[PDB]
Amino acid sequence: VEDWDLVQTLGEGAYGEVQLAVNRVTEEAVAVKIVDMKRENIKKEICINKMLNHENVVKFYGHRREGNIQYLFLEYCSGGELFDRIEPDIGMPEPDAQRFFHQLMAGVVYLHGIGITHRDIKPENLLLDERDNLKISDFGLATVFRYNNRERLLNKMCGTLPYVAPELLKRREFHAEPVDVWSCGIVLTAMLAGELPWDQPSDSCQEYSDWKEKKTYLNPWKKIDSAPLALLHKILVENPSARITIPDIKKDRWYNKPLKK
Ligand SMILES: Cc1n[nH]c(-c2nc3cc(C(C)C)ccc3[nH]2)c1C(=O)NC1CCN(C)CC1
Repeated sequence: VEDWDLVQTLGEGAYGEVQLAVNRVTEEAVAVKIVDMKRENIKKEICINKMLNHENVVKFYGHRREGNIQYLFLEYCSGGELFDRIEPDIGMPEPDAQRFFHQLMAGVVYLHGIGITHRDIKPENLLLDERDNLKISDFGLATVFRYNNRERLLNKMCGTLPYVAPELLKRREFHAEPVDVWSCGIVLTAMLAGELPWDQPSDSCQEYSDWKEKKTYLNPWKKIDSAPLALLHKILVENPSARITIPDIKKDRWYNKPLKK
């Protein structure tokens, strides 16, 4: 009634590889993430996962260790990665991007309300269930940034360069929440344009300098309608203190635009 055949490999998490596992008896499907502690940073992932319960967060069912092998038992999302819904050079229909973005923000508000920062928000880590509902996955790089109501600044560089905020390259210490916001902005750009705007947010990238100089007649920006673009102007702001926060994202005109049946 509860041993699982590992039916196929789904890919790799930040730590370990994920398999689709099917219950021989009940036919129930879960994802099993398999982490070779040999061939602590994983302990934290398990710890963080036990705090989480939200409809836009990949459910954690339990863990079992067998030798040097940690298994984490996670919600299977049969829709796969948001990454695979993004057409290269094209993006996806604006109403689809909006609903995904709304679902992203719900999950991120949730994390940040319990004091957790994800730190590697990108389409490969955003999963779709059978109803195309988005779930945030993979807490391998996640960390506590608020505890007993006191914030701590982050100092370690974590994340994926095209998605990372510029302060994380430029400051010894920085606030966790505007990092996650920025990376949500790069995801929205990807969804609406089917391309990433720069290799990293450095003045050393021409495309990044072009964005700061507001050359929005260039790609990817010219593919994006004026209303979402105006949101991206407020998310992709280099100084993290002047960057829009989630409460204000939720007030944004595109965010609230009716689009989708
Ligand atoms: C925890 C989880 N639940 N469901 C899926 C999943 N369901 C999936 C369903 C499919 C379908 C299209 C067969 C494909 C991948 C899927 N992943 C995963 C998972 O971690 N996938 C990782 C995410 C990172 N990637 C870098 C590698 C893969």
